[PDB]
Formats: sequence, structure tokens, C-alpha cells
Amino acid sequence: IPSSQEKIATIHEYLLEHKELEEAMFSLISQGRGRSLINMVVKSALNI
Amino acid sequence: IPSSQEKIATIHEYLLEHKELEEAMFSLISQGRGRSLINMVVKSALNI
Repeated sequence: IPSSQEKIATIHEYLLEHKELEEAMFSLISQGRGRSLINMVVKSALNI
Repeated sequence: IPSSQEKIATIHEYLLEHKELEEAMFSLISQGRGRSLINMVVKSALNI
């Protein structure tokens, strides 16, 4: 049921509460490693 | 130099362009696996 806006808002709140995650994601994205970030997080979530 | 607001806004734009990442992060966070998400992304970013 949750919409994309609700998912984004939930992640936004999580990033604010966990600055390490925000800083690590920005570092990976801004340094051109976002594709490795996508692949790694998707694989982890699919193996729940 | 980039501020927290700029980092968050950069991630927001990235999530919108890559729905898989948004969906995988929400799935991990909402199912109580956010700590594993933090640890995995931080380690990857530190090994750049």
C-alpha cells in the first residue's frame, strides 16, 4: 500500500536520524559509485 | 563544503531517478534492518 511519497518521506526521516548513512550515501553518489550502491542495497533487500 | 541540506537534496534526487534503490531502502528500513543498511553502506563508502 505505501506510496512513493511515503517511502521517500520515511527514508528522509531515517537519514536525518542517521547522519552516517546520509554522509556515506552522498560520498558514494557524488563520487560516481551510485551504481554499486544501488546493486548492493537491492541485493541485501532481496535476501531478507 | 556541502551542507547536510545539500547532501539530503542530492540523495532525494538520486532516489527519484532510481526507484529500485528507494524501494530497497524502504523495505530494509521498514522491516527493521536499517542498522544492517547503515553498516553496509558506511563500510562501502569508507573503502573508496
